Amino acid sequence: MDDEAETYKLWRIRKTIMQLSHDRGYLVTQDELDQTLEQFKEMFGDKPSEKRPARSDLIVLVAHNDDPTDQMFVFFPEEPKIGIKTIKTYCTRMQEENIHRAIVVVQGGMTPSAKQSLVDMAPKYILEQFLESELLINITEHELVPEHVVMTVEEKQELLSRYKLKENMLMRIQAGDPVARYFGLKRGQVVKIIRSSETAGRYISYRLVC
DNA sequence: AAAAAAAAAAAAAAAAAAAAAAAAAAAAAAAAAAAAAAA
Repeated sequence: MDDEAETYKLWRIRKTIMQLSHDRGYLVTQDELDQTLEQFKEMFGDKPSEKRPARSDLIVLVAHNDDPTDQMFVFFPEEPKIGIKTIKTYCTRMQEENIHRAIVVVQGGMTPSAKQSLVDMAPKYILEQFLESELLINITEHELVPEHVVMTVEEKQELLSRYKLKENMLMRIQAGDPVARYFGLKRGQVVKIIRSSETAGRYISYRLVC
């Protein structure tokens, strides 16, 4: 019962990770998005107890459409509580592969010293983290979550020039928001929210990531 | 007839329920530094 449930939750977490990577604009093929449970069992195995697949076997390397040298690692550590040793191992892998972006799918949580390592390591390499329970649901597919589109600096500048706005006068969204963590939004970006309206059909609002 | 002690009148004085945020204390795992055993 452990092997089948573990394979099912690993397949669901991998599907959510690949949908998250496709929503961020990274190069993801259609068969990876439409990968079934039986396809996952054929490709990676179905017995997670005897390392089929291993937790280090499910590492996901993905690249961006516009800039092919901007890539993401997705790590799947097997330890439930993550120390500084595995974080340092992943960081050394990031220097020796020259990649600035990675997401660590932790199981239980992280030590606060490792969180401080993520904080002060941040403006050279971005090292995000995600719980396993948070990645069992694609948040953007919920009926209460409208469409979120990340904007470039040109669209933000055009918005502030058109509406005569300053950046502090806009609405705000926290950096710890599940949608902002899903899209990987850093501080200063502006997210465009397109929602359905019952009086005008649809409505576009703008929020500043703080 | 002048001086002193006790009694009474006049004047100042002090004596209810709910809910959220912040502070605190025991605990508890983690991580860096110091001492000991062995090759």
